[PDB]
Amino acid sequence: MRNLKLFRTLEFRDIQGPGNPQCFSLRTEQGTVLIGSEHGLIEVDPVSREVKNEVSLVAEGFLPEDGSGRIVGVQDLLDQESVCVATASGDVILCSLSTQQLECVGSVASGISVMSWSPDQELVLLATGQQTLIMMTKDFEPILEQQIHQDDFGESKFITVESALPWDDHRPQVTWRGDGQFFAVSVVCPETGARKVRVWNREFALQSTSEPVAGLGPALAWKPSGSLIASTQDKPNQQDIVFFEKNGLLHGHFTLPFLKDEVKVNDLLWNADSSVLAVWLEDLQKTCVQLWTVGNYHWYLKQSLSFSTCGKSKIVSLMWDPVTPYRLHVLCQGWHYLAYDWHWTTDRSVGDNSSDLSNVAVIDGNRVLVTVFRQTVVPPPMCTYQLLFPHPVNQVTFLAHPQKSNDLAVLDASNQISVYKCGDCPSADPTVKLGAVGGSGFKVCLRTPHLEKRYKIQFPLKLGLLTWIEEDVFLAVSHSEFSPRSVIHHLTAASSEMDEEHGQLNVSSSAAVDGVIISLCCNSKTKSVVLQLADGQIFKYLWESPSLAIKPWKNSGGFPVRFPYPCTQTELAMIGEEECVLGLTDRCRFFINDIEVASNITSFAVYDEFLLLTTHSHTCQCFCLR
Amino acid sequence: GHTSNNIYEAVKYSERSLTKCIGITIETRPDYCMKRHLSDMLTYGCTRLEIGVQSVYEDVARDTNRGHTVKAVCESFHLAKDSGFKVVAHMMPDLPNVGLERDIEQFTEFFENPAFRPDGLKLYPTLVIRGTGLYELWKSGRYKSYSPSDLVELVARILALVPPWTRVYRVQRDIPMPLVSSGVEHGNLRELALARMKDLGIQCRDVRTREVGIQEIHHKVRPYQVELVRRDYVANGGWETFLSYEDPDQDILIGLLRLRKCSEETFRFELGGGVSIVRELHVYGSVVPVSSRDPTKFQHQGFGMLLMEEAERIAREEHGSGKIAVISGVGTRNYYRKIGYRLQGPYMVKMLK
RNA sequence: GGCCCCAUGGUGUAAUGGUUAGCACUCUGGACUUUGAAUCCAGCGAUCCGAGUUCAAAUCUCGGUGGGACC
Ligand SMILES: CCNC(=O)CCNC(=O)[C@H](O)C(C)(C)COP(=O)(O)OP(=O)(O)OC[C@H]1O[C@@H](n2cnc3c(N)ncnc32)[C@H](O)[C@@H]1OP(=O)(O)O
Ligand SMILES: C[C@H]1O[C@@H](n2cnc3c(N)ncnc32)[C@H](O)[C@@H]1O
Ligand code: MET
Repeated sequence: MRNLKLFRTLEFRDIQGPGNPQCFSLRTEQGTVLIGSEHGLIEVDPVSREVKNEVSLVAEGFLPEDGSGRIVGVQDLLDQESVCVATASGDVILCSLSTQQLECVGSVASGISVMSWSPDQELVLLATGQQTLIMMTKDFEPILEQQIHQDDFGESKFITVESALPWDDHRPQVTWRGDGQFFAVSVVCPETGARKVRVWNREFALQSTSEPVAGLGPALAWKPSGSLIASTQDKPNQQDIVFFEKNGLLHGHFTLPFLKDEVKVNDLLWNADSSVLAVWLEDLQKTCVQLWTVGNYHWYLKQSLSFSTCGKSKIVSLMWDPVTPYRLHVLCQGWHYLAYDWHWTTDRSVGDNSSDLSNVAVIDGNRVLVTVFRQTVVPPPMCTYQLLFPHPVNQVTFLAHPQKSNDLAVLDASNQISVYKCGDCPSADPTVKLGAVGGSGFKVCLRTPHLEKRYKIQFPLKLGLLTWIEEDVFLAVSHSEFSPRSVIHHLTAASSEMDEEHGQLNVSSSAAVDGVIISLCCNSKTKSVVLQLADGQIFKYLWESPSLAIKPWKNSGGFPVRFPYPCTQTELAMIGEEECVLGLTDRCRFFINDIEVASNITSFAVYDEFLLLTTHSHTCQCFCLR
Repeated sequence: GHTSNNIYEAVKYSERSLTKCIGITIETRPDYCMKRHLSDMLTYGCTRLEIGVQSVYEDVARDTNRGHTVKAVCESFHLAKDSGFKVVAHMMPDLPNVGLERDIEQFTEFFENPAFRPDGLKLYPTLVIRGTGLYELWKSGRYKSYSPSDLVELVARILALVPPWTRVYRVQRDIPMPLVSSGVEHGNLRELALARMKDLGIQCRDVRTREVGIQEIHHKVRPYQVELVRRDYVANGGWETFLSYEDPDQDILIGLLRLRKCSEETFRFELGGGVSIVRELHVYGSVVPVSSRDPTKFQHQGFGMLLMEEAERIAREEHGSGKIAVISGVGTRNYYRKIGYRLQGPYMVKMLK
């Protein structure tokens, strides 16, 4: 059980590509990005914000000079450093940006319906305009061609003793398996007027066929680890997501948090981990995108964020990073590009051990589940008690005050701040409900929280991570695409001169520093705040800051401590008298004040006296840190 | 040894007998799982049940002409667990229209899903035998088995997946050899799986393979430092809870307990409100006569007392209930009498205030 | 009375001047929460005794032990 937290983002607008984007690919090693435009190809590195190469098949002649065709597909290739390209007219071409070696490598007497590349870059597979499929070797040598609408359930058979949606595009879709051994097609059935799916092996033998199901959608996505193929279906009162096996039978599903016939949906994207999944929704007469998660066969909508459909801000496309499973790229029609990153966390709370209750909070949907562990232990799902909310929350945090670390803060999607205090409230607001602890006659004598405040902001994610240093002081971080830097903020408490459940917190100050502040933490006992820069530089910032007090973290010799890597998290400790720092990376590498100490660590924790670790070698151990 | 006239007379007489019977278990199928039959079995002192699942895919049932739905199995599990019995499932690898990957996926599902999370497990590989339709199906050369190596790998992978609380009871059938058209040569398979999992260097955590008796009789390892361990999960809507004493360094186990909170929906009104049921309790080892105290060994050192008091404390505080009920064998009731437990219906019970 | 012959697992036996006596019947254990007995697997059994020789001896010598046919 964990919850994702946004780590860092990268936004890039104002790309001068001719015409408009059509598609794009990514240059993994090069660190740049491809662009499919109406006139030619463009390559640019994001952090550079500089174009490297330009071409125009309009200038060459293949692309309609007036501009009428589109690039069906662009796919980066690393062996030859030359990128293949597909034409709406049905022309496959190869070129290299190094010297502009554009030259037609083949064509068909139809348009290229779609271009597919084997996950191992071994093979290619394309669809024609005359409803047939063309398989070819690595170098465009035609392997075979076969008609799409044959009549069989597939080679894999069984032994034993109403119409397409109005908003359907009728565009066929295909996908690979995660092993490069099976691929599934999702052509709309011309005969039944519905959607149909078939699956074939690496040999290109017709393995299996889908089953008659009403309300089928056009979307499709194979799970990277296999055995699961995603699809969407609308039922008389609800839009749901269903799954399929390699046998091509329905198995498992989960519903959506929206009403009946409200919004349009696009296809589904898997992260590199095969764990996280992302869904694209279109506001049907305000699009959105959501990050779901399955846990113990329960589906958790861990994240979501929306956007406006106004043309330039209307999104063009997006893509998972095929290297880091928690990295995303996206681009919108205002010739703009953007990048996003996340990392895991648990969201625990620590205060005075006598008074603290070892409470733990988890986020799901428009609600938060809380479990107090000083007295109770419940196995997720379920929880001690839950708090409801109108629309989905994004991230939460506990109060950082000692002997008080039992009240948290909630950040809803629409810039709403919810305060819940566990004081001796006589009457409980209806938002608080009890989980497994409640029942018919079962009774407990714990202390419950209550709603306190619903604040707003007083001047798409205008702010980054949220921290609650003290009852009245919150902190966040911004960015800047030009001249990369971050800004701290000082959202103090505005007094209650309105509905006492309201009040807009305003920026007392905006502390600005250069570079990307990837992380930050603080200690209540020391009342000190220290951040980690993207460089691994460690900088204590005086949260008091009578005048912008900044100081890089000092070693025992009074010199800077520059972490050799970007930490996945940060921590303060009280070793002997030293206020040393703690951190680690995803690579099990552990360092202390720029001293590596171990490489088998998978997790750690400390509650004011002891450091506990989880070796990758299946062991734990404690230490008296004083 | 006393001639009787009805069930109840025999029950009352066996109460005071010295053979000290501790329970019975019966097989069944989900059709006969309504609360009427459960109440009937409550009158017999039965403890555990057999169902026969054979799959996790509904289509297979009609393919196998089973004649019911997997759903009914699921509600039978939920209802029986709410009542307080134990359940052992039957798994049926290498079935028609089932790939090897299908078997792996379904077996993983069998524990990944909170729907099932069963307690007792039994496995029986497919065996084509003359007389059945499958006999002709294979005879027509249309139903094929695996090679023995495939079965060994399948079993070895499966054993790596069993959750610690689940206990395996048997592997393979006991059918005479010169009758099966696809019977494996080896009457012994657990050993072959053990060899294979040594080859792969991955270990299993079954209860039967970590109790003191088997571990000593097969490896001669003496426990040295035994401590407590607590775990919990969710199954059929229940808040299950598992307690044990065991020595972790050798991973050898001595005593166990299974206790949960009753579901909001129940059949026995005696459990209505402030009630937590303890499904079962047991310490492994060997038989020690009730009068005898210490042949060294580990069966009368007062271990059960600590588990009872701690489970009671948990139910009083964490469950927040108000009265503890428990099922028991006919003789075992007297045991609970020593702790101040009194009878009510077929259930032993103690007030919690 | 001597000549010969023999002495290996509990029994029936191979083997032989050198790092390990191999089988066979038998017995024992696990698979097995359906089985002492079944099916498989695994395991425990040994050169008559004392003197010699030989680097080295069950195999070469002598003596003894006990047993087996000879006039
Ligand atoms: C519920 C049906 N299932 C079972 O019964 C499983 C088999 N049960 C057992 O083997 C044992 O009862 C246990 C698993 C509880 C292990 O016994 P445990 O070590 O916990 O007993 P304790 O050491 O705590 O207490 C000892 C007392 O239990 C008594 N006792 C043992 N068996 C029984 C029994 N069937 N019925 C009543 N009292 C018993 C002993 O006579 C002893 O009394 P003592 O003062 O004269 O010595
Ligand atoms: C006792 C369990 O074994 C199954 N079962 C019973 N007889 C056979 C057989 N010949 N082959 C396979 N499974 C069998 C039952 O259906 C039940 O699940
Ligand atoms: C002996 S077969 C298993 C028990 C029962 N006959 C059933 O199939 O449900």
